[PDB]
Amino acid sequence: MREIGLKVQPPAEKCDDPHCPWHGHLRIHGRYFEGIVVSDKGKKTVVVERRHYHYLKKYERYELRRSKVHAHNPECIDAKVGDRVLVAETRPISKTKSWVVVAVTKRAGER
Amino acid sequence: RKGAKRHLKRLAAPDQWYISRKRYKWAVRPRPGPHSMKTSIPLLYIVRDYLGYAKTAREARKILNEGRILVDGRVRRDYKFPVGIMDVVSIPETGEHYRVLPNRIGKLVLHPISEKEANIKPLRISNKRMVKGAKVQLNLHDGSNHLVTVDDKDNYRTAYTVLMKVPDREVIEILPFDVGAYVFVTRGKNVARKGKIVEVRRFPMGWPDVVTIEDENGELFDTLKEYAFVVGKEKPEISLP
Amino acid sequence: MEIKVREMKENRLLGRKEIYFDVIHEGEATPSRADVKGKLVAMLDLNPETVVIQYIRSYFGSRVSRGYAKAYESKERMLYIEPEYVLVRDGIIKKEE
Amino acid sequence: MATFKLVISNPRNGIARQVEISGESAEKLVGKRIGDEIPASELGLNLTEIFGEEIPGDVKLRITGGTDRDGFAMRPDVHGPRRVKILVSRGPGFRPKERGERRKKTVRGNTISPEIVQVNMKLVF
RNA sequence: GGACGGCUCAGUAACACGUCGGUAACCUACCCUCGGGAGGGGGAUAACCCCGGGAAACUGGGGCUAAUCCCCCAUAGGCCUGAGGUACUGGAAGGUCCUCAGGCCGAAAGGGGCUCUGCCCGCCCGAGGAUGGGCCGGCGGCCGAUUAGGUAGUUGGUGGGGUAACGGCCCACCAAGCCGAAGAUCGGUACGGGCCAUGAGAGUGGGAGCCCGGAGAUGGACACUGAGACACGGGUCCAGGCCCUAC
Ligand SMILES: [Mg+2]
Ligand SMILES: [Mg+2]
Ligand SMILES: [Mg+2]
Repeated sequence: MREIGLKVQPPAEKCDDPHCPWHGHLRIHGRYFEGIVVSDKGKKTVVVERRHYHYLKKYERYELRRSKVHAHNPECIDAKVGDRVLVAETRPISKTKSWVVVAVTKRAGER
Repeated sequence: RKGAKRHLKRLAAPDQWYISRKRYKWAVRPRPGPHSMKTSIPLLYIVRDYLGYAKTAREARKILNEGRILVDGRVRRDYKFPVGIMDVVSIPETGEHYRVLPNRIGKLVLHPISEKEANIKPLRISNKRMVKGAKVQLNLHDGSNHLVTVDDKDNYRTAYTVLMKVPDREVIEILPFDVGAYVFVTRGKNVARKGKIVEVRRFPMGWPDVVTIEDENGELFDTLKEYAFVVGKEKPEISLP
Repeated sequence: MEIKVREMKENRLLGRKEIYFDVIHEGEATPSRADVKGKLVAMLDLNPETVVIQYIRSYFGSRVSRGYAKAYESKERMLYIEPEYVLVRDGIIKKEE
Repeated sequence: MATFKLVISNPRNGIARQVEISGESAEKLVGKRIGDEIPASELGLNLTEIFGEEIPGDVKLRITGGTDRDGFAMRPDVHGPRRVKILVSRGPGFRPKERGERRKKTVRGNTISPEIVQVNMKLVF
């Protein structure tokens, strides 16, 4: 089983589209982060949200900034709304999708 | 806009040239060639500014076309030719040889040397293709290419160094990238620094590998493996600074 | 006039001695290229057919001018390397029409 | 009128002569296209003609082109007696300088009309 | 070779710019290195000569001739697909390489010069590099709510086509997504930055001049050639205006 460049557990089942990194021919390159899923409606398409804090030099304070990313979701990793997914950058898959989910830590409960 | 660049403004020039940036408007745009723009300088600047054998580019071009300057044993008549790191610039009429190497400030300088060392050029291997005929093409940091066979393909590895006899191009003294190997840095913050290798870290994805290096005075500093140039097994053996 | 040489370096690539010198002219104007050339060939037994003066520059408040001259091994190298305006100035060449 | 200045060309000699016709011979030329042979016999001009020597048998003329009163050359590719303004890219009516110039040039059509002046004629043996 | 340089800041609130990164999703003439090759034929046409036409701009016919011009053939090579081997690099192989199949495309100037039997400048192919770009992404930088819902190829998917290349870029068929009160949409203003002015500083303001990038060449639209242009001193049309004219 292949060993895509960032050490994390692969899925259990091995049947997917060619747009899966592990079982297909899709490649990943560049940056990777963990994020929270906020939509899982589209077929093989989720929305992942980050939450970083931005410093304001003048007011000497911080503000939150949310950023969505629009990743690809292979059926082997059917991440749902709530799950802390790991996402990585790849080629364009669509107009908005240039990222792919690779791994999950599930979340049945949230706050 | 509509195509490529044929010019270079002397302020927009590389930071590693010793160029006098405000005296004129234009600079020599280097040709594509052996090395990169970040690790090179044109032969005109070497002939005119560094060595001072000409105050003028017309004189320098006359010299170069007469054929008085070799670069790795080969006559180079183009004034835009790139001269890069660890390159040997020879003037036989004067009996002089210089190694283009970087400074600690990060700029390129000519270190004087003699004939024996001047017939040597160390080459970081930097890649390894399998080419038709089932042969191995080593793709070297001066943009050069050397063909070897599937017998010593394993003696040849990517970050290694090869000493090369340059007017003939015969490999001598493969120097491997290992612990204890004497190394010369070429870029970065720790530029013209040298020592023995200590450690290598890998960094999963496309993040470059990093090497920890020990200097002569016992200090211990890191840089990139790609910027770590091997010059020896335990001693630099190429008369660096 | 008094000539006092600072530097005299050879150039085998182009084939010329490059002389940098001081002309002390206390009390007088900065001298002419003719007179400087004469004194220079005397100070150094050079071939005036090949000696060419690049510049004599006088500075502010000095009466010690600085000069750069060139001494070629061959007149043909001189005529090949050195530009026509310098040659005309030293009078080697009458401008060709 | 229907007058015409014919430049007759002998390829045997590589030589040419200009002869101006002015009447019913010209009117007989009217209506003919590039590619259309005609005999000098009926056209009127003699057979010991201005070439002097090397008299032909009764060799027949053939139209090759010509220009109009306003300076525009007939193009055989174009059908009719009227003028057009076309992109051409190499043709008669255009002398391209650059490699892919493609200028739009005014030309005249093949078939002769009263507006023609120069008429190029190769004599065909 | 003219696609650089040079000019201007209309437009643009955008991956345009800055910065970090990516291209395993791409092109690259000139240049470097390596490895190889240059075989066999053929043809035309300027210049020139004869005659011209047209007010000009421009342009015709015939004759003659060459090439590092053009065409052909084969050999190399290139691309696709299928099968399997696992030698290479990489963080990771739809990649490279090896063997075999079926096919399609398909080079070259052994030219020129010297001190000529050797040297110099050169032609083609392949592998890489370099140079210069294309494209993607994260972050980052105005105003307005007397602009609150917006979007309909619109968001995604399956399959394709097209492209140098990924991509709803386009198409067919499936679904109902996407954005938004942390302010979408719309409107307003504005080339972006490095920088500059000011001020104790915090900050406020500006972003002509130099560099970097971008865009544009009366407005609008479209193409040819070329490595590269949809081309300021090249082409075509519309609109608008002007000039010469034998109208
Ligand atoms: Mg062929
Ligand atoms: Mg504006
Ligand atoms: Mg104007």
